[PDB]
Amino acid sequence: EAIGYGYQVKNAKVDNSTGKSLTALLQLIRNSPVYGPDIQFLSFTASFEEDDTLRIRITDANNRRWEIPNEVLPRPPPPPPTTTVLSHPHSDLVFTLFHTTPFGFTIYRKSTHDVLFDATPIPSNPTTFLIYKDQYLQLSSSLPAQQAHLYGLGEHTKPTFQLAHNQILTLWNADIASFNRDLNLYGSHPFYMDVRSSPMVGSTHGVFLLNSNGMDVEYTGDRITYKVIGGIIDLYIFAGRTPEMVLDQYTKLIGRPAPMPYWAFGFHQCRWGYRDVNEIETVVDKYAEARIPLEVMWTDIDYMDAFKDFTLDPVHFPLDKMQQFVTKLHRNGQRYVPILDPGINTNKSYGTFIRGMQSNVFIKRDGNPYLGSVWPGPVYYPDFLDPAARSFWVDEIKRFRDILPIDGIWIDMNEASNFITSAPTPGSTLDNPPYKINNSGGRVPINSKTIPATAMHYGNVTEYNAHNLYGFLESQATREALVRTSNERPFLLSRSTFAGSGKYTAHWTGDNAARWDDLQYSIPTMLNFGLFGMPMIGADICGFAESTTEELCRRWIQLGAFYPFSRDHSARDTTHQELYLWESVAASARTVLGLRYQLLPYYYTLMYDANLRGIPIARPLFFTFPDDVATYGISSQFLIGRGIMVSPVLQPGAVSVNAYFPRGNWFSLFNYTSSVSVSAGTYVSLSAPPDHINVHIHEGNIVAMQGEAMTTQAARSTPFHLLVVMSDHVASTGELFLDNGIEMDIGGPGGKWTLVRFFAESGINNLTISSEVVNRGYAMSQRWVMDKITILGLKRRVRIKGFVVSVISDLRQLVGQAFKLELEFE
Ligand SMILES: *[C@@H]1O[C@H](CO)[C@@H](O[C@@H]2O[C@H](CO)[C@@H](O)[C@H](O)[C@H]2NC(C)=O)[C@H](O[C@@H]2O[C@@H](C)[C@@H](O)[C@@H](O)[C@@H]2O)[C@H]1NC(C)=O
Ligand SMILES: *[C@@H]1O[C@H](CO)[C@@H](O)[C@H](O)[C@H]1NC(C)=O
Repeated sequence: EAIGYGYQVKNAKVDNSTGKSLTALLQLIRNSPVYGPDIQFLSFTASFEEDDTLRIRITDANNRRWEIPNEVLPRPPPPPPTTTVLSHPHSDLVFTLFHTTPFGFTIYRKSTHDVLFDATPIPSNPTTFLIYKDQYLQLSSSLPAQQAHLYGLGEHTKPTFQLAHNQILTLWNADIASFNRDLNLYGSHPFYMDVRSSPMVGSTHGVFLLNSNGMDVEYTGDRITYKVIGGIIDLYIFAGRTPEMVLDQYTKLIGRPAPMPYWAFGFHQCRWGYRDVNEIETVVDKYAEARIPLEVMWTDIDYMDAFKDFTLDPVHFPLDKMQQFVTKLHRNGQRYVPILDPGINTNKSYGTFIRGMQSNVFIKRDGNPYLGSVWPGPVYYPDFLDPAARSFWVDEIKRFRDILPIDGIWIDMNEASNFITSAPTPGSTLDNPPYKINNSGGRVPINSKTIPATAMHYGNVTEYNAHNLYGFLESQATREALVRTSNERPFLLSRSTFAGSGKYTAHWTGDNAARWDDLQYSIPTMLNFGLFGMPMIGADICGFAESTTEELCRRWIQLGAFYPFSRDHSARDTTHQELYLWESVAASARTVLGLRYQLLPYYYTLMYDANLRGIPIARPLFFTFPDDVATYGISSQFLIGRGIMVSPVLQPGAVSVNAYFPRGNWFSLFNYTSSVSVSAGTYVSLSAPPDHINVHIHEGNIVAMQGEAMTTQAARSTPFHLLVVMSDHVASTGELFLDNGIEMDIGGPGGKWTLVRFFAESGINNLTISSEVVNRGYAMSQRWVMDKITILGLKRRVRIKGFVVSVISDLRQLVGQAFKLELEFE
């Protein structure tokens, strides 16, 4: 038989009133034995949530089906031949319903008529049809093959940021090592960005399927097809038209990226396998002696008593010694983060287990607590959809934190990971679904090495439907536990994630390997997570799995010192890879972390931007240069903020690197006399000696720097150096966000912040550098000082009343005080 026969439009109307909407009723043409029971009647709605966002919702007309709870991801509620057209006056998006047999729909741009999403079926081809079965949702759109450039649909390791043609991307949260290309990993993000090179270059939109079910997405270049194993179609189209606007629109829906504390941008050190407190103290001492900045010390499962949460190995990590250690860290302006797994060991003498059982907090199967296996052995999983489990979690964290101070939480293994696979429930189409997603690249059963689909959650909810939300839900609860036990802005690192997770947590690429391939892979992943609203992203520096090498680690710390989230972490069965162990690595580290720390106020500003507008910290070249199609395909370079570009060496033995430069003038942040000038965008073979990493700034930008220091605390009290890069084509601008570093609600009406804007422009005989201040209230309260300005991008020197570098010293200017500084040429 045919997979399905599709739907006809039974009726359709424009809802109207003050706010336009489109309601239709769809009817199944004919039933099919393949993939299970067809939903016979569908309710179809198209509606505008904002001017710039169109929502397509397709549900069973006669039965409520699974939807991501509004509590979990709050959002505006659903609305209450021949064609039916929907369009507002202030929207660029036009929706059309085609009463063909089977039916069709499209979304195009009012202005350019450029078709964004084209779900018109090819009558002879059911793979193009809308098919809607209880455990098989099929939705397909045609694409302009060469013109459509697609990004996202996480979480997968790929050598390219831009999605290659002709693949299947599987979304199903799984404990699969990120050193594996292509395979579905820890998180699921059913969002893609579609950048069009033509007809109007750089014109971008976003497409989001708000669905937590397992799915395959097939992308063949001229076509994209969702094949989903449950829930509903809840499809959102974001108008863009810039990439930054798409992410603004997307994060407006799924949640704005969480603020991060300033210290989170410090350098982080971890290792699986640190044997005792004395060892971690030694590591900290050795970082210090190496004059390598270290902000945060981390402890992996080693610290626990027999792999049990909320406990301390009484021999190797005794509480008194641990409290002394953390106290010393804090005294030195340093911080501490421990790991927590979700699995609660079933030990009878374990208080956490006892309290968990009392509050009935655990995920069940066939009416009994589901018995998983992880590091501690037999475990029970807290049901984070259960409010009682959330309280329990908060309470356990309170208890532990009362005894041992912590500064953040690392939540791991929260897919949820399971070292065993349970037997399927006989007869259950949930544990044995009619359509097999391409789990682990092998149509592996979904229940593989996780919690079975037939397991149950609060509100009679099946793991089948909720599985992809587990880590996300643990993140919510964990953040809340931190917020409820400290007034400081919290910090959370999560392995498993879902769309919206960024509102709560940072993420890292997981179990990567000490391989050159992986070094490179970190860049697309990093960029992807920006698109996913999770800008606080990074990869284990020098590689998690496998023993690293001096050269690899050296090149890794170089690159990694610019990850928003910068952590050295390693697996236990490997040679040690702390940065002080090789001299060449240490030297690189001091140089690159040096620059990172000088850039702290900038990264913090970028974090501010991210929370405000969803714009990622580490961004693609095409975010700043969308009109330059050469940048779409770049996967080995990236921007930090608007106009700084990092161009890493990603090959062994290489002492140069072939790097794309967009139009204009670019200046090395490591040596201002080094520059690159290209009249049109092109590759340049940059010199890249063993100790050197290429980092350049583009003309038209101002970045406010501060000084190097062993801690971020110390760094905040150093003088500001303003770096002004002049452009012949446009005024230079820049921005600096400052606050007390705890306001839970960043940049809020609470007002404990300032935004300083810088401006710079050349006259024919003079040069003006100036600043504007917002929230002078808070600004006038702060003792920040600018003592130096450096001016790049001019071919003549300037003074107070081939390229050259001008430097204005001894300024003694308060940052919080708006200034206008007049300079003249020589
Ligand atoms: C329940 O907790 C017990 C004490 O915390 C665990 O026993 C211990 O496990 C340690 C290794 O994880 C071992 O070095 C300790 O000496 C030992 N302590 C005692 C008092 O026996 C127990 O772990 C189980 O039994 C041990 C010996 C190993 O076989 C583990 O793999 C087992 O998990 C914990 N029970 C469970 C069910 O995990
Ligand atoms: C910096 O760059 C200049 C110009 O390319 C070069 O000649 C110089 O020796 C470099 N090193 C420095 C300033 O340490």
